[PDB]
Amino acid sequence: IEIDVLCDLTQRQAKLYQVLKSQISTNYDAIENAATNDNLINAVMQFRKVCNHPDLFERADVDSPFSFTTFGKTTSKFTDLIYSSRNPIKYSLPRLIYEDLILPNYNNDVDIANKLKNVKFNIFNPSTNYELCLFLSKLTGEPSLNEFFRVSTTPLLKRVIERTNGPKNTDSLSFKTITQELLEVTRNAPSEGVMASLLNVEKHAYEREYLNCIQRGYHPNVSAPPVTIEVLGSSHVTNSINNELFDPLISQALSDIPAITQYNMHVKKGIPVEDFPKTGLFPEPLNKNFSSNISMPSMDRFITESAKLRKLDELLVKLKSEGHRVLIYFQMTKMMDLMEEYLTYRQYNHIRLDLVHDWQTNPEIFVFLLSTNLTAADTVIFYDSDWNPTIDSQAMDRATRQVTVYRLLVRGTIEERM
Amino acid sequence: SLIAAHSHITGLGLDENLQPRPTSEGMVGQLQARRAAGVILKMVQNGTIAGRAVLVAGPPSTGKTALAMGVSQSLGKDVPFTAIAGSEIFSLELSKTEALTQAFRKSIGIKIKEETELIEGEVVEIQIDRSITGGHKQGKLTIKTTDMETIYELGNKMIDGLTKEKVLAGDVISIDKASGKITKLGRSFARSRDYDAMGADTRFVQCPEGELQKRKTVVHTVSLHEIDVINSRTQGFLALFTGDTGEIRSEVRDQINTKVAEWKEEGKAEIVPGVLFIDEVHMLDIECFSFINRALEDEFAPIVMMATNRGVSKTRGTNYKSPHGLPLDLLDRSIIITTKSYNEQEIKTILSIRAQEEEVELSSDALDLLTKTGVETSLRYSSNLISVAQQIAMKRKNNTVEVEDVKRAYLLFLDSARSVKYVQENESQYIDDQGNVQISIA
Amino acid sequence: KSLSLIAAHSHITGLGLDENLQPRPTSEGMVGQLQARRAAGVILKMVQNGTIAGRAVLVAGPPSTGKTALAMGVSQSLGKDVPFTAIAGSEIFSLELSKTEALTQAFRKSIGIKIKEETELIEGEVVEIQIDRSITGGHKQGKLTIKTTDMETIYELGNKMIDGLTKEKVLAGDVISIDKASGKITKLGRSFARSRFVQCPEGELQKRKTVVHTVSLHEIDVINSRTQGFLALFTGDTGEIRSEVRDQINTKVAEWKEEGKAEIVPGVLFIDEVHMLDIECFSFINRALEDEFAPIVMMATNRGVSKTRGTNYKSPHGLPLDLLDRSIIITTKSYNEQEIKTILSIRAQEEEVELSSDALDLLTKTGVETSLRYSSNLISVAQQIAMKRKNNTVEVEDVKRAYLLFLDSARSVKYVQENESQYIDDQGNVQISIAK
Amino acid sequence: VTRTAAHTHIKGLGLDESGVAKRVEGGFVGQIEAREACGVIVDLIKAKKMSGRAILLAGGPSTGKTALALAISQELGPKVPFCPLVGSELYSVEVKKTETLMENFRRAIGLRIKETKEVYEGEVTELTPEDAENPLGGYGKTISHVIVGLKSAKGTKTLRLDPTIYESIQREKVSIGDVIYIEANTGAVKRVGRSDAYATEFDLETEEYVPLPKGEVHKKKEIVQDVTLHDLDVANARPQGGQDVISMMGQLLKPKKTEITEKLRQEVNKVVAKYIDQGVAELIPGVLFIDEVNMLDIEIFTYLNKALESNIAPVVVLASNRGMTTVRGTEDVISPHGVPPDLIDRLLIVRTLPYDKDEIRTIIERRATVERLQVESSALDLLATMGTETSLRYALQLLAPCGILAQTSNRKEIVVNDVNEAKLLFLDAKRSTKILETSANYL
Amino acid sequence: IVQDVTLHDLDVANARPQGGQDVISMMGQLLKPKKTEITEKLRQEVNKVVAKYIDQGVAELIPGVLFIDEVNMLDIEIFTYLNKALESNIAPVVVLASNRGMTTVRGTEDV
Amino acid sequence: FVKPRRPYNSEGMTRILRRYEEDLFCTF
Ligand SMILES: Nc1ncnc2c1ncn2[C@@H]1O[C@H](COP(=O)(O)OP(=O)(O)O)[C@@H](O)[C@H]1O
Ligand SMILES: Nc1ncnc2c1ncn2[C@@H]1O[C@H](COP(=O)(O)OP(=O)(O)O)[C@@H](O)[C@H]1O
Ligand SMILES: Nc1ncnc2c1ncn2[C@@H]1O[C@H](COP(=O)(O)OP(=O)(O)O)[C@@H](O)[C@H]1O
Repeated sequence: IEIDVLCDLTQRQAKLYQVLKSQISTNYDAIENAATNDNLINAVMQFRKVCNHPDLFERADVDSPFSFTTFGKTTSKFTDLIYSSRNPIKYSLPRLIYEDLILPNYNNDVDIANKLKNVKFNIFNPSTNYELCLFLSKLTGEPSLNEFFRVSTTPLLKRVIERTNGPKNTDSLSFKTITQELLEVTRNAPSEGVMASLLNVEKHAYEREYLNCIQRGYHPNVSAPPVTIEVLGSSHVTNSINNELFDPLISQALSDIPAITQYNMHVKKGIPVEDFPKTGLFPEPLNKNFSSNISMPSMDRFITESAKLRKLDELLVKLKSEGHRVLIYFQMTKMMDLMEEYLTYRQYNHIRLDLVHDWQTNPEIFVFLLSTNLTAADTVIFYDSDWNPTIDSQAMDRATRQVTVYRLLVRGTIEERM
Repeated sequence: SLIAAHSHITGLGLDENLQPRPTSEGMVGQLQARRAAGVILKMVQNGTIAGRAVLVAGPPSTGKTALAMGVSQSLGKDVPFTAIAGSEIFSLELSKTEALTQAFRKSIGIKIKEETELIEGEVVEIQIDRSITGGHKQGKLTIKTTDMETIYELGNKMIDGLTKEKVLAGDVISIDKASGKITKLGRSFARSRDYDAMGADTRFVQCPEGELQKRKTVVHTVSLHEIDVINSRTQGFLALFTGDTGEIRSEVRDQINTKVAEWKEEGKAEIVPGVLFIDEVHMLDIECFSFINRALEDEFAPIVMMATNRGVSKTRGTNYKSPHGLPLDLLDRSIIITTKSYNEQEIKTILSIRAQEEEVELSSDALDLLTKTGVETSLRYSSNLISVAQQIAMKRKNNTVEVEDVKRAYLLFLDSARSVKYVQENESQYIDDQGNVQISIA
Repeated sequence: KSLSLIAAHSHITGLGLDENLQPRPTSEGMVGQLQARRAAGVILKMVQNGTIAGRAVLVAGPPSTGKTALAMGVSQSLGKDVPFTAIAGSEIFSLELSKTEALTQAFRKSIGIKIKEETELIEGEVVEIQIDRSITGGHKQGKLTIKTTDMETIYELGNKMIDGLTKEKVLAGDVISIDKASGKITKLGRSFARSRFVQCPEGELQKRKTVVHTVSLHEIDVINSRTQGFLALFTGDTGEIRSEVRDQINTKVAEWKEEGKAEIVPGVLFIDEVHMLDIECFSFINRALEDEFAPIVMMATNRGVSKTRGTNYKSPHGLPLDLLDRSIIITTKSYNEQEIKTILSIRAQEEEVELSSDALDLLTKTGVETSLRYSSNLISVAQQIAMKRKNNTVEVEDVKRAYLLFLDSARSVKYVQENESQYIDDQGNVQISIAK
Repeated sequence: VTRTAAHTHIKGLGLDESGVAKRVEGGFVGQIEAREACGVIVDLIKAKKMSGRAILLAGGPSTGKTALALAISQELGPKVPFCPLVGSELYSVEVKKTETLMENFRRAIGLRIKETKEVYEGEVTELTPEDAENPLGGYGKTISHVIVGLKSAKGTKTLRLDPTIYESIQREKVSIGDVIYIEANTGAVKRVGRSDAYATEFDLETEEYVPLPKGEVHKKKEIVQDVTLHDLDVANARPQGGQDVISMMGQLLKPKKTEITEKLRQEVNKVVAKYIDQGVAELIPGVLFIDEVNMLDIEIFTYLNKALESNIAPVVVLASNRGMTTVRGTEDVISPHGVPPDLIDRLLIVRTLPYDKDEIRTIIERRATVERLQVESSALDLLATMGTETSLRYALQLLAPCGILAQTSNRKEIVVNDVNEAKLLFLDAKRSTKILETSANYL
Repeated sequence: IVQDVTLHDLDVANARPQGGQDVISMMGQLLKPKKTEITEKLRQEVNKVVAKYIDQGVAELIPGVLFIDEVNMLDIEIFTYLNKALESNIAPVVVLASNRGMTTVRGTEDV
Repeated sequence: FVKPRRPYNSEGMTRILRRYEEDLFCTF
């Protein structure tokens, strides 16, 4: 009763198989011949390591982008973890260009020209151009005539952040479009309304195609912070760069306040809600899985990445249902440790090579791990199958019930020719 | 719905031995092209091979797009059928190769297996804890059936779906755990004290019995382009609707291909290829043909079907004339289906089927005169005259089209050939190619 | 530093010239072309003197006769701290910049400003760090013991230096550099105590080092234009910088030169295949050379009496006569057998290929018959044929094998004209079938 | 079972240890001298010493040039970067074509870096922020520090954080009872999922439940990364991956190709050289393949003559099917293979010869057994005669309609009558052209 | 209340994101409203929800007239798209007017 | 044995209670 099981190579297994084939520069015939005969033994050791499980050649770990950073690292009742990520590329700037081009001093006219261009010759100034402001307020409906001067002299992101939907007067030239009228009705509207359902195509398409349980397929290769500009001998440059890189208004806008801090500010300090800094302006990700570029190792890919381990996982269910006692045979101890941790993940009753009579007396133990008298075994399994009859004969010798052997084989490798 | 040009074609009209019937599924005649299209249909249904180019060639008004819609209707649901014309590739924000790549990737369906859990019951208590500004939300939901009771924990999306279509402690809801859907089925408690700010007249449903939580396997088909657009940037799901997918990088596509092969290896997903149909394929540049010649050799390539009505004419982007308007490299890797002109009985059967589709009753002699004018002129003109003759007969208050109605319709509305004849005797009235026209009548 | 495999001009380290500007027969990787090398040496002394501005020099000749080699010799003879910009003619036809704006940016990348400044820094090996914190951490006190090979000191620290030492975690035995005025601390590495590795610093702890900067005028133009930051120098989105900020930068640079805070270091712009520009670009180049802040433009072309782009007439060198009237012309000449063999031997020495004498004669003969580049291409593909048979020296049979396997211009042309029905012609006609 | 598309019966060049090409090996039939030349090119790429070496594969249609390109790619292996490209792909509406060519040039270069990572990880036990003195002061944040307590197997660590890390922590939406993972290199936080130490069956958010992480909370681990130089250039041109505002908003803006400057590429080269000099990184040069190079115009060719002379350029393989044709972008220049003579002098040309009847017959044999089909001998002779009469590709594609027509008659074997029926149903270029010439109204 | 809208209004209302608190939406509200390529997917979902509520009796579809004047100015690519787009289920009637006689079609040299 | 439920912490947060007979809304 000899049964042979064939399983096709996986994608990662074929990848390191092709890497090992291309590494030794096309001498696969002698590799196969003197692998069948049993230096070159260290060459074929990697081949059987890849054919057993891909973690022996290279252990899978956390999948993250490459960090293109120079940060504060350790060379080895609390600890401080402070943000210190920088860029390896440095742009060096002399002090003279800063002090004579960007900073005001007594011998240059930065602030004078700034005032002349931005306040005095601004055409939205009500001190000189009141008629244009009155015309624009009849056009737009703004209750204040200084709104246009304020809008024309502030940056765009700040204008997005502190924008408040204040009331405007009816007697003006501004309108409500039918698109905006359709938008405003269905803001809080429930389901099963006709207008609400005609205006909610995207959410129905989201919930129909199950998009909150999909997995992320792409992550970037390199992640890199902005290029660090240094100026030797200037605290002003450092303060300006820290203000630009970590602007408190936009950083608060893209985050939120903790709830207990909101309680302490509203009640214990008497700050009204309208005086809170504006928060919660970051867009929501598609899923929970789409929020970061770091993927953790999972114990579902570990089974599938080896064809032998996947086929043995499928084969073990039937032997568990039929209630036998299975013997698994090996050639190395690294795969012994890997199968031990796999079995503890699956929580099967197993023992590892005073144990003999414990194996015969107790029928609760299911898998025995052995390395190349156990009369209580019913099924013996060759994982690293070798067709030397000297080892196979004694392995079946140490094994009243029906005895079935199983050999796990991989198509298109050294073992298939073996 | 409304009546279109190919509303009468539902299938290809073939037997179990891929043999065409003379009159089946709205298709009459064209036996060899229908048999070849059935072979292409079985080739798509097997799903074994990739990147085959099929060319459909013939004179105008022969049944090219009719064959394409027959293939699409016999292809069934959940298999993608992308139909584009030749002029949609030219875009101001996408290159021609990027547009063709997206058209290739829209025709490959990924069918994903998903394990979900369903919860239906009566709501007993809802507790919602929010922050002062209202950003952070958390809470608990107490749901019950006849036999069971379980206090759950809610997160932000659940409270957002609970506040929308408000449930009020006695409504019966159904929760889908993987799609995140809250569906209100009715109300069973019949609360006496109702502070009526609303005009709700909610249904009286029974309280459900049995298990509160039930597992269910679902399947849904997604396209390769949709996965690429979702994974390209932060808000790509919007760009699936606005078309703001500007030149997706190649690295995204390599990682998506590797992950799709990985999902096939675990049995989570499978690849369902389809048909890309390019109508009027002579309206493509030589660069598009050079891209298609090497895009047909990929693992993820659909079956490309092209339709052409053109002879030995000039290839666009070049200065030479080629057969079918296509260069010989593209014609080397394509198999050509040739479609032939019609007899008079096929024209009569076409007109009878198109009259039956429009729910318009025709007399015998009206059918013979429409057949005669569809033989002398083109078939599409005689098909267009039917609704006009029906409205003319409806003006006289009788529900049958006679010879007088179709004669009036022929007199009122002109052909192509009569228009050429009328223009050629009155060339002074119309503006010529040199810009000269006599407007004065004397 | 400066990772590089092997390039085609990797053997040229400069112009081989004496103190009287006379060319040696072989020096610094350059053989032959004595008059062209003398003219390029005069142009190099013209650049080094720096008293003249905006003069155009054209290098013209037959293909594969040492023109880009002459440009590389000039660029290597200039060395560092002098700007050398090399663009092709097709690099200015952009979608977000106009042609004259791209040419202006290329012109202004070739002029530098030299500024010398002194900054005081502290570098040494950390011996012991003591930091005391309170219950709430409001006030922190600390001491730092640091040393060199000549002195040791102890420093009382303030709060912000304590915060800058806690961030960027510094332990004992680390070599650090501290800038007091900016608060920037960089870990150079770890010292020689195994129990990256650098040596302990020597000399004074407190040192003043003078650093020489060289900033191009394009960089000051991008920085002074407030519409974009310095990140456009790396990302490449400047987007048609206005002229007015260029006048302010020019006036400020003249003021800094008069006051003595800076000096102008002019450089060289090299345009290769200059015949591929348009007539508008030539008209702009005609007037961009008459500015005080203009570099010396070296242009290379190989065409002769061809069509000027954007026009419908033909001109010498592909350039209009107004541009040729503003230029002095260096002419390169075709090579001899001895110069071809010397170039092949230098190239083979640079690729670490050992050649026999007879293989060198066969390569010289097939270089005279066909091309210099073809023999230089065969000289490195014959080494793999030699190493396939497990020998070191490349012999005649390997050269014959490489000549048989890889074709040149004339043999491929002959095979195309003798088998023209198997290829696709100008009319799009081909015959792919074998029979009939 | 498996899917095939015009390839995948080719597994390599099929050479010996001496470089001699066997006649029928590796899925290749014939083309012996071309296979030997491509093997020498493969050894030259493996030597890792030269830059900017260009070859051209010249031949007619259906002669085995793309097959040779994928054979070179399979001989070099998955470690060496291979960048396939059609000549129509260089024409982008976002950036100029010169930048697209240089982007592909940098994409054909590999780099293997051994990078160390500082990792804090564990299950969140406490989450307590401490408040600032004046929250509405304009300058400064609402909080000062946040105390996070992490526990793991044989360990418990208490962390005091700056606000910038805690913004990322709360952007990942952590809670008490969550297993998190903090990267100290960039400040990135990954929330793994709920801990299994509490109950599982009381949620509604399809979450995944992870055990307590092994080892200490603070770790240093080594990760081998495989990047290209284009990835470094793109990541530095449009910065993301920092917690500062400009990288924080770079993720939300719509991406766009820009013209990367030479200064950024020089600085990236300097950083990579400093990595290589410390024994951390290793350079893997690769191959760029440009199929249908006759679709390029004179500007991209003229830029190729400058981009080939760099000291970091890859090996670029070109392919053409042109006789003595005019180059695009010109009016009177006529050159071999549609490639201008200033570039041909820098190439090494490899000829690719047509086939014979026996080679066509055995190519049909391997394409039949790869597609899992069984053919009679007489049908094989008829298919070979068709392949000589019309085209090899037409005889190659007609196999699957023959298989469908054989399966529809409850049969496995392909016979002569199936090939004749597929002859009648499907046409080739010559028969369709003959119908076009003798036709009434432009058929 | 009876409210009358066209199908293009439904398309452009569904395409743009609704009232949201993210910086992208309010950032784009203050910028130039650039036209964008609305996909066939969105039009298909709009068509099926419109048909679903028409089958309930709530909605009614009113087809209309699209009038193009001087159709000789159209290129042959737009004519090819008209050939494709007249095959739709939801298409209106289209009226064209021309005054030319025998004239070359724009975009071609010999027709 | 039965695993303990996850700790619930709602400090400084409003509450909305919805029962059969009465709805509350606790505010600060
Ligand atoms: N065999 C057929 N069965 C059903 N309808 C047909 C058939 N042949 C033509 N028609 C009708 O004739 C019209 C022309 O079809 P079309 O595909 O446009 O022809 P062509 O391939 O020449 O462009 C279509 O509206 C179609 O409804
Ligand atoms: N005088 C010379 N000395 C050394 N090498 C030379 C000389 N002339 C040409 N070469 C070499 O010949 C090769 C091709 O010449 P190149 O300068 O590219 O031709 P062109 O003058 O057309 O640019 C280059 O690699 C170059 O190094
Ligand atoms: N020497 C060969 N051995 C086996 N199959 C070949 C050979 N040459 C070509 N083929 C097959 O012929 C088809 C056309 O070859 P391909 O190389 O793609 O075209 P071209 O020669 O024009 O580049 C391919 O599908 C390929 O599988």
